[PDB]
Amino acid sequence: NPLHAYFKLPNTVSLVAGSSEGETPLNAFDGALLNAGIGNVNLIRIS
Amino acid sequence: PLHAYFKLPNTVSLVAGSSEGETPLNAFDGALLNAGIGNVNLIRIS
Amino acid sequence: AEINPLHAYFKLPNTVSLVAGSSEGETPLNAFDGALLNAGIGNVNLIRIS
Amino acid sequence: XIMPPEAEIVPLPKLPMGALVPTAYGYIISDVPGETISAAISVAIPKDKSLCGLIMQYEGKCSKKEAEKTVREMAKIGFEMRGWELDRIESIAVEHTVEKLGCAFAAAALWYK
Amino acid sequence: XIMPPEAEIVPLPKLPMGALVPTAYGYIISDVPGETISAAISVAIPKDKSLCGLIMQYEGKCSKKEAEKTVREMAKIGFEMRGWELDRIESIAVEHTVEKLGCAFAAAALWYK
Amino acid sequence: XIMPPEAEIVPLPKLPMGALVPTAYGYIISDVPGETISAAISVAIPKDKSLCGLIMQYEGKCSKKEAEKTVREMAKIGFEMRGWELDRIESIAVEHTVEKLGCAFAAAALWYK
Ligand SMILES: N=C(N)NCCCCN
Ligand SMILES: N=C(N)NCCCCN
Ligand SMILES: N=C(N)NCCCCN
Repeated sequence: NPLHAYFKLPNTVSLVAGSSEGETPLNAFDGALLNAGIGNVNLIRIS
Repeated sequence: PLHAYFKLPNTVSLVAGSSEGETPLNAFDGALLNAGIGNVNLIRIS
Repeated sequence: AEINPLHAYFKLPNTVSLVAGSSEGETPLNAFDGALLNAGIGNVNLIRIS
Repeated sequence: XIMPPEAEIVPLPKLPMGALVPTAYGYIISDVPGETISAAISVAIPKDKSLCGLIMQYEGKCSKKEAEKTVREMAKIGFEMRGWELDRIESIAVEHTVEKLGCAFAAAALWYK
Repeated sequence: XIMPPEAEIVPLPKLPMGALVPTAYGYIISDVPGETISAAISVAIPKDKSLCGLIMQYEGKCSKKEAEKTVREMAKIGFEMRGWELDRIESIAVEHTVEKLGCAFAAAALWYK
Repeated sequence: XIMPPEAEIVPLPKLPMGALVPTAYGYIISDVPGETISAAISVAIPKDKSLCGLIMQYEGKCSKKEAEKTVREMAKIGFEMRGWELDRIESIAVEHTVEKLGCAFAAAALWYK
């Protein structure tokens, strides 16, 4: 049983997608994330 | 602790600042310095 | 030997390496990917610091 | 953004130089002499503490008061979309009048006690 | 983006609120009524399990079908550029017809089993 | 960006594929045939080793020469704004002449010894 697993490299990938309307661009973006099922986490964009 | 435990950030701090600069990046840098977080690496959250 | 800097906040990087590259591409993202590969850092996830 | 549940709003702690700090921010840069630019951040806090807080960011060519009003409203809207009860909204804003080239910056830095 | 070697593609798990999730994503926002916007994400998996997977993102003013085809082609090109043997490509896309102000979003979230 | 205090500038080491690498970078993409684009990165190193180094990035439609001269100036300015004594500045730049669609990229990758 691996310990300190969260301190190592991520080992899963999940594809999600969503869309939404919004009163402002940021609110629309938020709605899209929520619609995709990933609205309440902090996304750290990787490139 | 003898065993590091994984944890989510547990503090949030609001800061703000402004600054002139010779270039956009220097102005941005000056703004962070004015805000008090000019010497750390910001990882922008989305 | 792996480390997720976003989780191990108490372990700061202790080295810096300067790299540069360029490349053509069929799309902007592919050109970007090619440039990273040319720079020697195309097979890693860059967490942009600002 | 997102303030983790049970997280606490505190003054900026002493951060180690070069630390990798997850930060939600808004910023604007302008080279238009005399123009006023601002940026603001808001954090909507839930009444139900098992839920998270929502961090909103905003920047524009407007006054500090206008920027803060807007970003606080964005956070309110974010809670209405989730259907979460709002405890309160913490916010901060800054404005800058461009001399030659300036930048207005507002952020919510997440860290660890 | 880059899928770590040996990583598995899984349906989104129950992520703890406020988690710092490394995410590769594409998004587009539009305030043009009736306009159709789309976003797509693809993951190219190598035959050589010692190698990494390539994650490509796409966004634009086109149909869902067009978005996915484009992003899948982008992943293939990525492998051709590296000269690695492709096992298969996994992808998804979404389109949104703007009413007033809308956003289409697609991503690959990296997490832990 | 910011080079942590006491950090060492070293050749890029072999990085595990899929590694999450904190990176400061500048890049530019152009789809104009024959156009020259460049990217550059500089790191201002302090004489006081307890202080951090400053990483600057630049990108534009100019020569490799001008790109590097400009990013080094930006690092110098950063140290002057902090009032710190400069030891030296390490930099690198790259230029690309577009054929159809090209990208020039320069970066400072932070890692571990
Ligand atoms: N739900 C998220 N994680 N992000 C969308 C809103 C981000 C506001 N800074
Ligand atoms: N090779 C990289 N790390 N990035 C460029 C290609 C990935 C685009 N999502
Ligand atoms: N001080 C910072 N953390 N950032 C602004 C200056 C560095 C730009 N690469």
